[PDB]
Amino acid sequence: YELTQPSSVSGSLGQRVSVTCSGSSSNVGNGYVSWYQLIPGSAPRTIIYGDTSRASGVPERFSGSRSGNTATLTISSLQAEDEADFFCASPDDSSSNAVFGSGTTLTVLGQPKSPPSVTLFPPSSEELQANKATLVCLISDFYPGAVTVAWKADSSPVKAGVETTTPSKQSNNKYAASSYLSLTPEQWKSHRSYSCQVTHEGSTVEKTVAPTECS
Amino acid sequence: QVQLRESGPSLMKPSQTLSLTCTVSGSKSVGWVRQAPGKALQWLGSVDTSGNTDYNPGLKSRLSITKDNSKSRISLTVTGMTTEDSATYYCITAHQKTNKKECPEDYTYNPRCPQQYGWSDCDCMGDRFGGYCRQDGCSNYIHRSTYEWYVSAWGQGLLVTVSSASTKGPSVFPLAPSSKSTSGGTAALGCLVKDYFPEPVTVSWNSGALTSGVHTFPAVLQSSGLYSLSSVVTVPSSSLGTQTYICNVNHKPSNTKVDKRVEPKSCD
Repeated sequence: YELTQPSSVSGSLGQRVSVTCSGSSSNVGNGYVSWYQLIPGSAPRTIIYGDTSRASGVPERFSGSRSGNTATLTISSLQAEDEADFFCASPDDSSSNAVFGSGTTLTVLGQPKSPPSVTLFPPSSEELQANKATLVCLISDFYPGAVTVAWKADSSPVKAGVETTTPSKQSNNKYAASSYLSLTPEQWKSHRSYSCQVTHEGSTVEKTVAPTECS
Repeated sequence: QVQLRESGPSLMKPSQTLSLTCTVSGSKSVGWVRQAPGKALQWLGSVDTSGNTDYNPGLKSRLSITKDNSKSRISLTVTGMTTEDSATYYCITAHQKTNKKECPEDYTYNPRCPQQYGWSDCDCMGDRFGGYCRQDGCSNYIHRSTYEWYVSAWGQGLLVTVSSASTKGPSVFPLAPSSKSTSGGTAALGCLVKDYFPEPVTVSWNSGALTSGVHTFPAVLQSSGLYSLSSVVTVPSSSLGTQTYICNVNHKPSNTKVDKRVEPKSCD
Protein backbone atom coordinates (compact mmCIF):
# COMPACT_ATOMS: atom_id res chain seq x y z
CA TYR A 1 0.00 0.00 0.00
CA GLU A 2 1.20 3.52 -0.85
CA LEU A 3 -0.05 6.95 0.16
CA THR A 4 -0.89 9.27 -2.74
CA GLN A 5 1.23 12.37 -3.30
CA PRO A 6 1.56 14.78 -6.22
CA SER A 7 4.52 13.98 -8.45
CA SER A 8 6.12 17.41 -8.05
CA VAL A 9 5.57 20.95 -6.82
CA SER A 10 7.48 24.16 -7.49
CA GLY A 11 7.71 27.70 -6.19
CA SER A 12 9.91 30.74 -6.50
CA LEU A 13 12.15 32.08 -3.75
CA GLY A 14 10.15 33.29 -0.76
CA GLN A 15 6.91 31.72 -2.01
CA ARG A 16 4.74 29.09 -0.34
CA VAL A 17 3.99 25.55 -1.52
CA SER A 18 2.10 22.61 -0.03
CA VAL A 19 2.28 18.86 -0.59
CA THR A 20 -0.73 16.63 0.01
CA CYS A 21 -0.72 13.06 1.32
CA SER A 22 -3.94 11.09 0.82
CA GLY A 23 -4.64 7.76 2.51
CA SER A 24 -7.47 6.04 4.38
CA SER A 25 -8.96 5.77 7.85
CA SER A 26 -6.57 2.97 8.83
CA ASN A 27 -3.43 5.11 8.30
CA VAL A 28 -3.76 8.86 7.68
CA GLY A 29 -7.09 8.90 9.51
CA ASN A 30 -5.29 7.57 12.59
CA GLY A 31 -3.82 11.07 12.85
CA TYR A 32 -0.09 10.35 13.19
CA VAL A 33 1.49 11.31 9.85
CA SER A 34 5.22 11.86 9.44
CA TRP A 35 7.17 13.69 6.74
CA TYR A 36 10.71 13.14 5.46
CA GLN A 37 13.11 15.20 3.33
CA LEU A 38 15.50 13.39 0.97
CA ILE A 39 18.20 15.57 -0.60
CA PRO A 40 20.05 13.63 -3.36
CA GLY A 41 23.43 12.73 -1.88
CA SER A 42 22.33 12.74 1.77
CA ALA A 43 20.51 10.32 4.04
CA PRO A 44 16.76 10.87 4.53
CA ARG A 45 15.86 13.41 7.20
CA THR A 46 12.84 13.27 9.50
CA ILE A 47 10.92 16.56 9.38
CA ILE A 48 7.45 16.08 10.91
CA TYR A 49 5.89 13.46 13.17
CA GLY A 50 2.48 13.15 14.76
CA ASP A 51 0.81 15.25 12.04
CA THR A 52 2.11 18.57 13.38
CA SER A 53 5.20 18.04 15.57
CA ARG A 54 8.49 19.28 14.10
CA ALA A 55 11.67 17.27 14.48
CA SER A 56 14.63 18.90 16.19
CA GLY A 57 16.20 21.58 14.02
CA VAL A 58 13.26 21.99 11.61
CA PRO A 59 12.24 25.67 11.35
CA GLU A 60 8.69 26.93 11.73
CA ARG A 61 8.21 27.55 7.99
CA PHE A 62 7.91 23.74 7.69
CA SER A 63 4.34 23.14 8.86
CA GLY A 64 2.27 19.96 8.98
CA SER A 65 -1.51 19.67 9.06
CA ARG A 66 -4.27 17.14 8.39
CA SER A 67 -7.95 17.12 7.46
CA GLY A 68 -9.46 13.65 7.64
CA ASN A 69 -7.62 11.19 5.41
CA THR A 70 -5.41 13.85 3.77
CA ALA A 71 -2.31 15.30 5.41
CA THR A 72 -0.52 18.39 4.12
CA LEU A 73 3.05 19.65 4.39
CA THR A 74 3.27 23.42 3.89
CA ILE A 75 6.66 24.97 3.11
CA SER A 76 6.72 28.77 3.20
CA SER A 77 9.54 31.23 2.50
CA LEU A 78 11.10 28.80 0.04
CA GLN A 79 14.90 28.71 -0.05
CA ALA A 80 17.21 26.98 -2.51
CA GLU A 81 18.41 24.52 0.15
CA ASP A 82 14.85 23.15 0.48
CA GLU A 83 14.98 21.39 -2.91
CA ALA A 84 14.48 17.68 -2.23
CA ASP A 85 12.06 14.79 -2.53
CA PHE A 86 9.49 14.86 0.29
CA PHE A 87 7.75 11.69 1.48
CA CYS A 88 4.92 11.24 3.95
CA ALA A 89 4.35 8.09 5.96
CA SER A 90 2.07 6.65 8.60
CA PRO A 91 1.24 3.53 10.61
CA ASP A 92 -1.30 1.33 8.83
CA ASP A 93 -3.76 -0.39 11.18
CA SER A 94 -0.83 -0.94 13.57
CA SER A 95 1.98 0.96 15.30
CA SER A 96 4.62 -1.28 13.65
CA ASN A 97 3.29 -1.68 10.08
CA ALA A 98 4.39 1.47 8.25
CA VAL A 99 3.42 2.83 4.83
CA PHE A 100 5.10 5.55 2.77
CA GLY A 101 3.84 7.99 0.18
CA SER A 102 4.81 8.03 -3.48
CA GLY A 103 7.05 11.07 -2.94
CA THR A 104 7.00 14.63 -4.24
CA THR A 105 9.89 16.49 -5.86
CA LEU A 106 10.34 20.13 -4.84
CA THR A 107 11.93 22.63 -7.23
CA VAL A 108 12.77 26.15 -6.04
CA LEU A 109 12.74 28.66 -8.89
CA GLY A 110 14.26 32.12 -9.14
CA GLN A 111 17.77 31.33 -7.95
CA PRO A 112 20.71 33.45 -9.18
CA LYS A 113 21.64 32.74 -12.78
CA SER A 114 25.21 31.65 -13.50
CA PRO A 115 26.97 30.63 -16.75
CA PRO A 116 28.84 27.32 -17.00
CA SER A 117 32.53 26.88 -16.29
CA VAL A 118 33.89 24.36 -18.81
CA THR A 119 37.12 22.36 -18.58
CA LEU A 120 38.08 19.99 -21.40
CA PHE A 121 40.67 17.30 -20.69
CA PRO A 122 42.32 15.34 -23.51
CA PRO A 123 43.20 11.66 -23.10
CA SER A 124 45.96 11.09 -20.56
CA SER A 125 49.20 9.36 -21.50
CA GLU A 126 48.25 6.46 -19.22
CA GLU A 127 44.91 5.87 -20.96
CA LEU A 128 46.57 5.96 -24.38
CA GLN A 129 49.21 3.46 -23.25
CA ALA A 130 46.23 1.23 -22.36
CA ASN A 131 44.97 1.63 -25.95
CA LYS A 132 41.95 3.79 -25.10
CA ALA A 133 41.10 7.48 -25.39
CA THR A 134 38.49 9.51 -23.50
CA LEU A 135 37.99 13.26 -23.72
CA VAL A 136 36.41 14.58 -20.52
CA CYS A 137 34.33 17.77 -20.63
CA LEU A 138 33.44 18.91 -17.10
CA ILE A 139 30.72 21.55 -16.68
CA SER A 140 30.17 23.33 -13.37
CA ASP A 141 28.68 26.31 -11.55
CA PHE A 142 25.68 26.98 -13.79
CA TYR A 143 22.04 27.80 -13.07
CA PRO A 144 19.41 26.95 -14.29
CA GLY A 145 20.44 23.29 -14.35
CA ALA A 146 19.88 22.80 -18.08
CA VAL A 147 22.62 22.57 -20.72
CA THR A 148 23.19 20.94 -24.09
CA VAL A 149 26.59 19.51 -25.03
CA ALA A 150 27.84 19.02 -28.59
CA TRP A 151 31.23 17.75 -29.73
CA LYS A 152 33.34 18.62 -32.77
CA ALA A 153 36.08 16.70 -34.57
CA ASP A 154 38.06 19.42 -36.34
CA SER A 155 35.13 21.68 -37.35
CA SER A 156 32.45 19.03 -37.93
CA PRO A 157 29.92 17.64 -35.41
CA VAL A 158 30.50 14.30 -33.69
CA LYS A 159 27.46 12.18 -32.85
CA ALA A 160 28.88 8.74 -32.00
CA GLY A 161 30.81 8.03 -28.82
CA VAL A 162 29.21 10.73 -26.64
CA GLU A 163 27.93 10.10 -23.11
CA THR A 164 26.55 13.01 -21.06
CA THR A 165 25.28 13.08 -17.48
CA THR A 166 22.13 14.86 -16.42
CA PRO A 167 22.93 17.94 -14.30
CA SER A 168 23.00 17.64 -10.51
CA LYS A 169 23.55 20.13 -7.71
CA GLN A 170 26.96 20.96 -6.27
CA SER A 171 27.55 21.86 -2.63
CA ASN A 172 26.87 25.53 -3.52
CA ASN A 173 23.32 25.02 -4.93
CA LYS A 174 24.57 25.43 -8.53
CA TYR A 175 24.53 22.65 -11.11
CA ALA A 176 27.27 20.54 -12.68
CA ALA A 177 27.39 18.01 -15.51
CA SER A 178 29.93 15.99 -17.46
CA SER A 179 30.26 14.69 -21.01
CA TYR A 180 32.62 12.05 -22.42
CA LEU A 181 33.82 11.39 -25.97
CA SER A 182 35.28 7.92 -26.51
CA LEU A 183 37.87 7.46 -29.26
CA THR A 184 40.52 5.02 -30.31
CA PRO A 185 44.04 6.42 -29.80
CA GLU A 186 44.47 6.23 -33.58
CA GLN A 187 41.60 8.58 -34.40
CA TRP A 188 42.49 10.86 -31.49
CA LYS A 189 45.85 11.39 -33.21
CA SER A 190 44.49 11.38 -36.79
CA HIS A 191 42.70 14.73 -36.42
CA ARG A 192 43.98 18.21 -35.68
CA SER A 193 41.53 19.15 -32.91
CA TYR A 194 38.49 18.15 -30.86
CA SER A 195 36.08 20.53 -29.13
CA CYS A 196 33.37 20.48 -26.47
CA GLN A 197 30.51 22.97 -26.93
CA VAL A 198 28.31 23.75 -23.91
CA THR A 199 25.15 25.78 -24.53
CA HIS A 200 23.39 27.44 -21.59
CA GLU A 201 20.51 29.91 -21.87
CA GLY A 202 21.23 30.63 -25.53
CA SER A 203 24.96 31.29 -25.03
CA THR A 204 27.69 28.80 -25.91
CA VAL A 205 31.15 28.09 -24.48
CA GLU A 206 33.56 26.04 -26.60
CA LYS A 207 36.84 24.47 -25.45
CA THR A 208 39.31 22.79 -27.79
CA VAL A 209 42.26 20.43 -27.41
CA ALA A 210 44.80 19.16 -29.93
CA PRO A 211 46.81 15.90 -29.98
CA THR A 212 49.89 18.00 -30.78
CA GLU A 213 49.42 19.99 -27.53
CA CYS A 214 51.55 18.35 -24.88
CA SER A 215 51.71 20.29 -21.62
CA GLN B 1 22.39 10.23 19.68
CA VAL B 2 21.89 6.95 17.82
CA GLN B 3 24.19 6.06 14.91
CA LEU B 4 23.29 3.31 12.44
CA ARG B 5 25.75 1.55 10.12
CA GLU B 6 24.71 -0.85 7.37
CA SER B 7 27.07 -3.56 6.16
CA GLY B 8 26.70 -6.31 3.59
CA PRO B 9 27.25 -7.18 -0.07
CA SER B 10 27.13 -4.52 -2.76
CA LEU B 11 26.33 -6.99 -5.55
CA MET B 12 23.87 -9.89 -5.75
CA LYS B 13 23.23 -12.37 -8.51
CA PRO B 14 19.62 -12.97 -9.59
CA SER B 15 17.79 -15.18 -7.05
CA GLN B 16 20.59 -14.90 -4.46
CA THR B 17 19.74 -14.17 -0.83
CA LEU B 18 20.71 -10.77 0.59
CA SER B 19 22.05 -10.74 4.16
CA LEU B 20 22.52 -7.29 5.69
CA THR B 21 23.64 -6.18 9.14
CA CYS B 22 22.97 -2.95 11.02
CA THR B 23 25.27 -2.04 13.92
CA VAL B 24 23.54 0.27 16.42
CA SER B 25 25.65 2.61 18.54
CA GLY B 26 24.15 4.83 21.21
CA SER B 27 20.62 4.66 22.57
CA LYS B 28 11.55 1.85 20.14
CA SER B 29 12.40 -0.52 17.30
CA VAL B 30 15.18 -1.01 14.75
CA GLY B 31 14.22 -1.80 11.17
CA TRP B 32 14.86 -1.46 7.44
CA VAL B 33 13.60 0.79 4.64
CA ARG B 34 14.72 0.64 1.01
CA GLN B 35 14.46 2.87 -2.05
CA ALA B 36 15.08 1.74 -5.60
CA PRO B 37 16.46 4.52 -7.84
CA GLY B 38 13.70 6.81 -9.05
CA LYS B 39 11.11 5.06 -6.85
CA ALA B 40 9.38 5.66 -3.54
CA LEU B 41 10.48 4.68 -0.06
CA GLN B 42 9.31 1.20 0.94
CA TRP B 43 9.19 0.04 4.55
CA LEU B 44 10.48 -3.53 4.89
CA GLY B 45 10.35 -4.58 8.54
CA SER B 46 11.45 -3.97 12.10
CA VAL B 47 12.21 -5.68 15.41
CA ASP B 48 11.44 -4.06 18.76
CA THR B 49 13.26 -4.30 22.09
CA SER B 50 11.00 -7.19 23.16
CA GLY B 51 11.95 -9.31 20.13
CA ASN B 52 8.68 -8.93 18.22
CA THR B 53 9.10 -8.58 14.46
CA ASP B 54 6.81 -7.10 11.82
CA TYR B 55 7.09 -7.08 8.04
CA ASN B 56 5.66 -5.30 5.01
CA PRO B 57 2.70 -7.64 4.34
CA GLY B 58 3.45 -7.61 0.60
CA LEU B 59 7.03 -8.82 1.18
CA LYS B 60 6.80 -10.79 4.44
CA SER B 61 7.41 -14.23 2.92
CA ARG B 62 10.78 -12.99 1.59
CA LEU B 63 11.97 -11.17 4.72
CA SER B 64 13.49 -12.13 8.06
CA ILE B 65 14.87 -9.85 10.78
CA THR B 66 16.77 -10.88 13.92
CA LYS B 67 18.57 -9.05 16.72
CA ASP B 68 21.42 -9.57 19.18
CA ASN B 69 21.58 -7.33 22.25
CA SER B 70 25.12 -8.42 23.17
CA LYS B 71 26.37 -7.51 19.68
CA SER B 72 23.95 -4.56 19.34
CA ARG B 73 23.02 -5.59 15.81
CA ILE B 74 20.00 -6.50 13.75
CA SER B 75 20.00 -8.42 10.49
CA LEU B 76 17.94 -8.48 7.31
CA THR B 77 17.45 -11.43 4.96
CA VAL B 78 15.83 -11.06 1.53
CA THR B 79 15.33 -14.18 -0.58
CA GLY B 80 14.94 -14.37 -4.35
CA MET B 81 16.63 -11.08 -5.20
CA THR B 82 15.85 -9.71 -8.66
CA THR B 83 16.64 -6.47 -10.50
CA GLU B 84 13.48 -5.09 -8.87
CA ASP B 85 15.29 -5.33 -5.52
CA SER B 86 18.30 -3.19 -6.49
CA ALA B 87 18.05 -0.28 -4.08
CA THR B 88 19.61 1.66 -1.23
CA TYR B 89 18.86 -0.19 2.02
CA TYR B 90 18.57 2.09 5.05
CA CYS B 91 18.76 0.95 8.65
CA ILE B 92 16.33 2.88 10.85
CA THR B 93 15.20 3.35 14.41
CA ALA B 94 11.50 4.06 14.88
CA HIS B 95 9.32 5.32 17.71
CA GLN B 96 6.41 2.92 18.22
CA LYS B 97 3.46 2.88 20.63
CA THR B 98 -0.15 1.68 20.62
CA ASN B 99 -2.38 3.75 22.90
CA LYS B 100 -5.44 2.03 24.30
CA LYS B 101 -8.40 4.19 25.27
CA GLU B 102 -7.43 5.56 28.69
CA CYS B 103 -9.09 8.15 30.89
CA PRO B 104 -7.06 11.20 31.96
CA GLU B 105 -5.36 11.07 35.33
CA ASP B 106 -7.80 11.48 38.23
CA TYR B 107 -10.62 10.04 36.08
CA THR B 108 -12.05 6.53 35.82
CA TYR B 109 -14.08 4.80 33.12
CA ASN B 110 -17.72 4.87 34.25
CA PRO B 111 -20.26 3.92 31.55
CA ARG B 112 -23.19 4.42 33.95
CA CYS B 113 -23.06 8.22 33.67
CA PRO B 114 -23.69 8.55 29.90
CA GLN B 115 -25.81 5.38 29.90
CA GLN B 116 -28.24 6.72 32.52
CA TYR B 117 -28.01 10.53 32.18
CA GLY B 118 -27.22 10.91 28.46
CA TRP B 119 -24.33 13.32 28.99
CA SER B 120 -21.95 13.83 26.06
CA ASP B 121 -18.18 13.40 26.07
CA CYS B 122 -18.56 11.58 29.37
CA ASP B 123 -16.98 8.13 29.05
CA CYS B 124 -14.81 9.07 32.06
CA MET B 125 -15.88 10.45 35.44
CA GLY B 126 -13.63 12.36 37.81
CA ASP B 127 -12.44 10.33 40.79
CA ARG B 128 -13.20 13.26 43.11
CA PHE B 129 -16.89 12.32 42.81
CA GLY B 130 -16.17 8.86 44.27
CA GLY B 131 -18.08 6.68 41.81
CA TYR B 132 -21.04 9.07 41.55
CA CYS B 133 -22.04 10.76 38.29
CA ARG B 134 -21.75 14.55 38.17
CA GLN B 135 -21.85 16.34 34.82
CA ASP B 136 -19.01 18.64 35.92
CA GLY B 137 -16.82 15.52 36.19
CA CYS B 138 -17.23 14.27 32.61
CA SER B 139 -14.31 13.78 30.24
CA ASN B 140 -13.41 12.04 27.00
CA TYR B 141 -10.56 9.58 26.78
CA ILE B 142 -7.07 11.03 26.48
CA HIS B 143 -7.07 12.62 23.02
CA ARG B 144 -4.32 10.84 21.09
CA SER B 145 -3.75 8.59 18.10
CA THR B 146 -4.30 4.86 18.57
CA TYR B 147 -1.07 4.10 16.68
CA GLU B 148 2.20 6.05 16.81
CA TRP B 149 5.04 5.45 14.36
CA TYR B 150 7.80 7.48 12.73
CA VAL B 151 11.46 7.09 11.84
CA SER B 152 13.63 8.72 14.51
CA ALA B 153 17.05 7.99 12.99
CA TRP B 154 18.23 7.09 9.48
CA GLY B 155 21.36 5.23 8.52
CA GLN B 156 23.42 6.42 5.57
CA GLY B 157 22.22 3.54 3.40
CA LEU B 158 23.88 0.69 1.49
CA LEU B 159 23.47 0.43 -2.27
CA VAL B 160 22.74 -3.13 -3.42
CA THR B 161 22.81 -4.01 -7.12
CA VAL B 162 21.32 -7.22 -8.52
CA SER B 163 23.05 -8.29 -11.73
CA SER B 164 24.56 -11.30 -13.45
CA ALA B 165 27.71 -9.26 -14.13
CA SER B 166 30.63 -9.64 -11.74
CA THR B 167 32.43 -7.04 -9.65
CA LYS B 168 35.18 -4.99 -11.27
CA GLY B 169 37.54 -2.54 -9.62
CA PRO B 170 38.21 0.85 -11.21
CA SER B 171 41.01 2.11 -13.40
CA VAL B 172 42.00 5.63 -12.33
CA PHE B 173 43.54 8.07 -14.81
CA PRO B 174 44.78 11.64 -14.23
CA LEU B 175 43.03 14.74 -15.54
CA ALA B 176 46.07 17.02 -15.55
CA PRO B 177 45.73 20.77 -16.21
CA SER B 178 47.62 22.11 -19.21
CA SER B 179 49.25 25.52 -19.59
CA LYS B 180 46.22 26.65 -21.62
CA SER B 181 43.53 25.07 -19.40
CA THR B 182 44.24 27.09 -16.24
CA SER B 183 42.00 29.83 -14.81
CA GLY B 184 44.54 32.43 -13.73
CA GLY B 185 45.38 31.98 -10.06
CA THR B 186 43.50 28.66 -9.91
CA ALA B 187 43.18 25.60 -12.12
CA ALA B 188 40.99 22.51 -12.41
CA LEU B 189 42.55 19.08 -12.00
CA GLY B 190 40.77 15.79 -11.51
CA CYS B 191 40.74 12.01 -11.90
CA LEU B 192 38.84 9.79 -14.34
CA VAL B 193 37.48 6.68 -12.61
CA LYS B 194 36.82 4.19 -15.39
CA ASP B 195 35.20 0.79 -15.92
CA TYR B 196 33.99 -0.24 -12.47
CA PHE B 197 30.97 -2.22 -11.33
CA PRO B 198 28.77 -1.95 -9.32
CA GLU B 199 28.17 1.47 -7.82
CA PRO B 200 29.16 3.38 -5.75
CA VAL B 201 32.54 5.09 -5.98
CA THR B 202 33.57 7.88 -3.62
CA VAL B 203 36.47 10.24 -4.25
CA SER B 204 38.32 12.53 -1.85
CA TRP B 205 41.38 14.70 -2.45
CA ASN B 206 44.53 14.58 -0.32
CA SER B 207 42.82 12.25 2.16
CA GLY B 208 40.10 14.84 2.74
CA ALA B 209 42.50 17.72 3.45
CA LEU B 210 41.51 19.33 0.12
CA THR B 211 37.82 20.24 -0.12
CA SER B 212 37.61 23.58 -1.97
CA GLY B 213 35.75 23.25 -5.25
CA VAL B 214 35.60 19.47 -4.91
CA HIS B 215 32.83 17.81 -6.90
CA THR B 216 32.34 14.17 -7.86
CA PHE B 217 30.12 13.87 -10.92
CA PRO B 218 27.39 11.25 -11.43
CA ALA B 219 28.53 8.07 -13.14
CA VAL B 220 27.83 7.17 -16.77
CA LEU B 221 26.80 3.62 -17.67
CA GLN B 222 28.74 2.64 -20.78
CA SER B 223 27.44 0.05 -23.24
CA SER B 224 29.97 -2.34 -21.67
CA GLY B 225 27.82 -2.37 -18.53
CA LEU B 226 30.59 -0.70 -16.50
CA TYR B 227 30.38 2.69 -14.81
CA SER B 228 32.67 5.68 -15.20
CA LEU B 229 32.79 9.01 -13.37
CA SER B 230 35.09 11.98 -12.87
CA SER B 231 36.09 13.99 -9.82
CA VAL B 232 37.50 17.51 -10.04
CA VAL B 233 39.09 19.89 -7.55
CA THR B 234 40.25 23.48 -7.93
CA VAL B 235 43.88 24.16 -7.06
CA PRO B 236 46.35 27.04 -6.90
CA SER B 237 48.02 27.40 -10.29
CA SER B 238 51.33 28.33 -8.63
CA SER B 239 51.31 24.96 -6.81
CA LEU B 240 51.18 22.78 -9.95
CA GLY B 241 54.39 20.76 -9.68
CA THR B 242 55.28 21.87 -6.13
CA GLN B 243 52.36 20.45 -4.12
CA THR B 244 51.34 16.82 -4.56
CA TYR B 245 47.69 16.22 -5.50
CA ILE B 246 46.22 12.75 -4.95
CA CYS B 247 42.65 11.62 -5.61
CA ASN B 248 41.61 8.83 -3.21
CA VAL B 249 39.18 6.59 -5.10
CA ASN B 250 37.28 4.18 -2.84
CA HIS B 251 35.30 1.32 -4.41
CA LYS B 252 33.82 -0.55 -1.45
CA PRO B 253 32.09 -3.13 -3.72
CA SER B 254 35.54 -4.50 -4.68
CA ASN B 255 37.37 -3.59 -1.43
CA THR B 256 39.61 -1.42 -3.61
CA LYS B 257 41.22 1.91 -2.78
CA VAL B 258 43.38 3.73 -5.33
CA ASP B 259 45.49 6.81 -4.54
CA LYS B 260 46.36 8.34 -7.92
CA ARG B 261 48.86 11.20 -8.07
CA VAL B 262 47.94 13.89 -10.61
CA GLU B 263 51.15 15.41 -11.97
CA PRO B 264 51.44 18.41 -14.31
CA LYS B 265 51.04 17.65 -18.00
CA SER B 266 54.50 16.93 -19.41
CA CYS B 267 56.28 16.70 -22.76
CA ASP B 268 58.54 13.75 -21.98
